[PDB]
Amino acid sequence: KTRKESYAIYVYKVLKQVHPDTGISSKAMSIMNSFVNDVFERIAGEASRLAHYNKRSTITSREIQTAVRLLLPGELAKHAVSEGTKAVTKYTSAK
Amino acid sequence: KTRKESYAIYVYKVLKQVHPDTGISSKAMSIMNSFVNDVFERIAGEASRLAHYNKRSTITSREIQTAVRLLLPGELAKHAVSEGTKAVTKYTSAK
Amino acid sequence: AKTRSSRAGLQFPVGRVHRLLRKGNYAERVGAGAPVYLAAVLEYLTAEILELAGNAARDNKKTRIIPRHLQLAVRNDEELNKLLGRVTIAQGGVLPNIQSVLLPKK
Amino acid sequence: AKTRSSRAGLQFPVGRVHRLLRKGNYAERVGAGAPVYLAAVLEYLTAEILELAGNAARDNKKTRIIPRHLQLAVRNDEELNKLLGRVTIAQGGVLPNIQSVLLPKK
Amino acid sequence: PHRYRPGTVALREIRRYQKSTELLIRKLPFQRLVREIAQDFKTDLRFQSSAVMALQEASEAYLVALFEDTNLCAIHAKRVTIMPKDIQLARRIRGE
Amino acid sequence: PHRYRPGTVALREIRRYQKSTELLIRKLPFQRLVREIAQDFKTDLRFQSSAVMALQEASEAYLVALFEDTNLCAIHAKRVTIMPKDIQLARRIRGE
Amino acid sequence: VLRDNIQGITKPAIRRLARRGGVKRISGLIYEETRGVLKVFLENVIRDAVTYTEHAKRKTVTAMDVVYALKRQGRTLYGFGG
Amino acid sequence: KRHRKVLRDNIQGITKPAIRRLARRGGVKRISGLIYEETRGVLKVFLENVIRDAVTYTEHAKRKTVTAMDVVYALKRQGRTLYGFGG
DNA sequence: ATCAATATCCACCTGCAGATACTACCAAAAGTGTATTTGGAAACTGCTCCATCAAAAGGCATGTTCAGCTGATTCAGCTGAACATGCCTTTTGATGGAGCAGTTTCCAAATACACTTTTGGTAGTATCTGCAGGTGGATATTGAT
DNA sequence: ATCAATATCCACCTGCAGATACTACCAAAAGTGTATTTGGAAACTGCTCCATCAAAAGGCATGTTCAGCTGAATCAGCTGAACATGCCTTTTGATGGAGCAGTTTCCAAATACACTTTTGGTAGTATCTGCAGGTGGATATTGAT
Ligand SMILES: [Mg+2]
Repeated sequence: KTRKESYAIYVYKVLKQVHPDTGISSKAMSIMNSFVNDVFERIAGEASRLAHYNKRSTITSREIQTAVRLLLPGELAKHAVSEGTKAVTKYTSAK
Repeated sequence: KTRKESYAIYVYKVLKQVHPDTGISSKAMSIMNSFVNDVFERIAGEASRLAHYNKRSTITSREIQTAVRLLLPGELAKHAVSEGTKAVTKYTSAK
Repeated sequence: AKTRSSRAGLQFPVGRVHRLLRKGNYAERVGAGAPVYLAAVLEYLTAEILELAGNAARDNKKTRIIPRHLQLAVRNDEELNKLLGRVTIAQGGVLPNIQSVLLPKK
Repeated sequence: AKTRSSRAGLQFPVGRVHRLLRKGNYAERVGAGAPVYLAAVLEYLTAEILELAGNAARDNKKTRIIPRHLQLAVRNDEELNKLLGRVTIAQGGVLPNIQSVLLPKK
Repeated sequence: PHRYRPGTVALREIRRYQKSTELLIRKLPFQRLVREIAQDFKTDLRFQSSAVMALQEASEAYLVALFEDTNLCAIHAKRVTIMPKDIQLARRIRGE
Repeated sequence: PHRYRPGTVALREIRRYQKSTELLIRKLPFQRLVREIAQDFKTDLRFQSSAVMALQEASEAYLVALFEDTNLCAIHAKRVTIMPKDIQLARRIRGE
Repeated sequence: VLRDNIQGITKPAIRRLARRGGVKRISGLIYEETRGVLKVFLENVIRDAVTYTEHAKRKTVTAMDVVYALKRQGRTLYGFGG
Repeated sequence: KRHRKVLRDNIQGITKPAIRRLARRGGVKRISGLIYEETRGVLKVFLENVIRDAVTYTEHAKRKTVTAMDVVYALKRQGRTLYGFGG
C-alpha cells in the first residue's frame, strides 16, 4: 500500500532534456535512482561533518559547495559548483 | 579560554587496573585519545544508519550492540557485547 | 504559487531534497539555499551520465538505455570513473580490454 | 549523588558519552542505556589495547608506554590489527620483518 | 578434422564475454551456496529472490575484477598463465 | 682494507630501520615541499608546526607501506631488486 | 551423485569469469583457490547482511540487507534499492 | 610585509639517502636507480591530494592557517586515518 | 599463397515482455502566512604560536671500484587447451501459505526545564624520575684465506 | 678451521625534560526532581512473494591428444652497493607581530506552527513498441598444405 518515493520521474525529465528520443529500462532507472541517493548521501554526509568541525548548527549552501569540492574530481566539481551557484542565484532573483 | 576535553583520566584509570606499575607517555596518550574518539564515531555512525535503515528515530543500547557486532571482529565483538550488556543490566538494576 | 524547483530552473525536487536533509540528521538546521544547491548538483550529475549513456546507446544502435550503457558511460569517462570507482553497476559487464602480451604473434 | 558511571560499574564517563551522542546528531532521540553500553564497549577496547601495549613496554624493559608499544600491540594482534586496518599510529614504526629470499647463504 | 591452436579459442571466449553482461555462474548452484553459508550464522532463513541476485552481481563483479589483477600479476612475473600465487599476491596487496 | 659484501650492509640498515620510529626524511626539506605544493593551491598560507608534522607522519607511513608492497612485487617476479614497474604494479592493484 | 555445494561453482563457470577478466591461460590449481576466495567473500557479506536481518527481528534477508552489507564492505552495488 | 623567497624544485629535497631509509624500514634490500624519481613522483601525488583537502578545510573555516585538524580531517577523508594529532 | 572448415557479421521478420500512457484519486508531502527563536557574522582585542633570524652541529653528493644480480638464451618436460562422447542438474512455471508489512492502540520512556552539586580542566608553582645519550669494556658477526 | 676488523651488545652513570603532584579555583558540566510528549512494542491481520514441486530444457564431466608455456641452467654484461672523500644545510633556541580565538551585540534568517493546494505514487487497465531471437547467405579469420 505504502508510497515508494524515487527520483525516477526527475531522472526522466532530465533524460528528456538531453536525449529526447531516448528511453531507459526499468533496471537502468533503478541504477540512476541508486546513484542519486548515493551522491546525495556522500555530499550530505560530508557537509554534515563540515558543520560539526566548525561548531555550526546549520548546513548552508556554503557547506554544500565545500562538500562538492571535496567529493568530485577536478572538472566535475567545477561544473557542479557553477550549476549549484546558478540555481541558488536564480532562486534568490525570484520573488 | 575554552577547555579541551579528553578521555585521558579514564584511560589512565584503566591502565592502572591492568598494569598498575606502568606509565603512559603523553604522545601515547594522545594516540589513545584518538582511538577512543575514532571508535566512538565509527560505532555511533554505524548505529545512526542502523536506526535510519529501520525507520527508527532512537539510538538505544540495542543499536549500539549491533553496531558493535558489525564493526568489531570476532573475539572483540563477543567480549565487547559482554561488557556492554553487563553494564546495562547493572545500571538498569541500579535504578 | 510556484515550486522552488521552478523558482530555480530545476527538474529535481527542491522541497523533497529539503525534507531528506532534515529527516536525515545531518545537522540541527538546514538553510534555504542548501536544498537548491544540492538539487542542482544532483540534476547536473544525472545529466552528465544520461548524456553519455545516451550516446553509448546510440553508438550500439539502440534507443533504450540499459545498465550496460551506463557502465560504458562511466568506465570510459575518467572522472565519472573515479567518482564511482568503488561502485558496482548491476548487469554492466566490463570494458573490452585485452592485455597486448596475450595477443598472438602478428 | 552518584554518577551514572558508578551506577554501571564503569570507569568511562557515561555522562559525556551521552552528551556526545546527542551533539553529534546521530538520531532524534538517544535512549538511556545507549551511552552506558557504548561507554562500556569503549572502556573495554581501551583496556584490551592497554593490556597488550603494557606487555610490549615490559618486553622492551620499559615502564612507560610510548607509541611504538601501541604499534607493537596492535600489529601483533590479528583482531586489533584488523580494527585498525586503515589507521596510522604516529611514531609507531613497523614490525621487524625481513623476507626469506633476502637472507644470505641458502 | 580441423583443430584450433591452444589459445585461439581462449581469446574468442574473452571477446564474447567482455561483450556481454549475463551472469556466468548458474543461479541454482549459487543459491545453495548462499543458503549453506547463511546457515552458519542463523538457522532456517528465508532469502528474498533479489537479495540472492544482489549477492550474485556483487560476487561475480568482485571475482572478475580480481581476475584482472591476478592477470596483471601473472604478466608481471613474465607469465601468461595465472596461478594461485598471483591471486594471493593480488589479495595481499589489496589488503584482504 | 676491509669490505662488507654487497647486501650485508643493506640488511644491517633494514634491521636498524625496522627497529626504530624516527622520521627518515629531513624536516626542513620536507616542510618546504609542503609549502611549495600548498602555495600552488593557495598563496599566503601558514601552517601549524604540528600540521607539517602530521603530514610528514602520514607520508612516511604511506611510502613505507608502499615499499613493502613494492618489495613483494619484485619478489613475485623472482627479483630482489625493486624497480618502478613494481611500484606501478602495487599502485594499480591498490587502485591508485 | 552427492557433491558439495561449493563444487557447484564449476570449472567452466570459474573459467568464464576469468575470461571476462581478460584471462587467457589458467593453472588447474586456480579453481580450488577461487572457491576459497568466493567463500570468504560471501561469508563476509552474508554475516553483515544477516546481522541486519536479525536486527530487524526478521526471518528473511531483504535485498536491502545485502545492499547495506555490501556498502559497508566497501562493495557498493547499484540497482537493487538504496 | 617584506618578501618571501621563491619556492621551486623542493621535491629534490627528498634525497636518495632518505628514500633509501624509507625503503629499508619497508624491508627493501636492493633498489634500482630509477626508483628515486618514481618515489618523488609518487610522494608528490600523495601530498597534492592531502594538502588539497586540508586547504579546502582551511579556506572553509575562513582561516589563513592550516591546522593539524585540517590535515587530520583530510587524511580521514582519504582513508588514511592518523592517530596522534587531535584525531 | 588456396582451400575449406568454422566463426562472425549484417539484412530482414515479428511476438511479446517490457515500457509507455491515463485518470481515478487521494493521502501526504509541499507551499503559504505569521509568530517566535536563535545562530553566527561584525567590531574589538587578548594572547598564542608562527615566521624569521643567527648560532652550532651533523649527513649528503660524488667518484671509484667490482660483487653479484638481471635478463637473454636455450630447452626438455608436463600441463593445460582443444575437442571428442553421451549424460543428470538446472531452469522455468504454477500454487497454497508464511510472514512482512499495514494499522491502531496506550504506556514506558523520551524530551523539556529549572535548581543544586560535582568534576574535570588549568594555572601557577612544585619536587620526582624513566630513560636517552654517553662511556668503556666484553662478545659476535663477517669475509679474507 | 684461522684471524682480525668492525659491529653489537650491555651494564653503569649523570642530566633533564617529561611526568607526576598539589593546591587553589570555577565554569561547565552532570545530577536530580516534576512537568508533558511521543516512538515504538504489542496486538491484530491482509496479502505479497517465497518455498517448493513437476514438466521441460541443455549443458558440464571425463578422457584422449599434444602444442606450447613454464621453469631450469648457463651465462656475460653491467648495474647498484660499499666506501672514501670533501664539505654545507639542517636543527635548535630566542624574539616581535599576525592571526586566531574569545568576547559581546543583534538582525536576518530559520523553526514553529497551522491551513490550503498539488503532486507524485499506485493501480487498474488499457495500449504500444524495441528488440531479442530467430532466419539466410555473405564475409571474415584461422590453420593445414
Ligand atoms: Mg609554486
